[PDB]
Amino acid sequence: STNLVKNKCVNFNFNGLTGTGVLTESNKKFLPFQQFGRDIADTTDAVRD
Amino acid sequence: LLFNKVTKFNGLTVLPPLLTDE
Repeated sequence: STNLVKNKCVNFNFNGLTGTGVLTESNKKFLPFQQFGRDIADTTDAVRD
Repeated sequence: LLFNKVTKFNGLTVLPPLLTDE
């Protein structure tokens, strides 16, 4: 594995969860048992390392 | 109020209008 960068759009493959985008700051309160979140547009909106 | 009463990256592209909203 390797680290991640912000404001530079890249591809992310978290254990089979694949996607492309910028990895920017999360600023919303989440439940402790979350693995990943979604937005209104049915898209993977949040990711946890 | 017309603008306010009226209330995205999945391969589609909402091309901005040639004539700007302004």
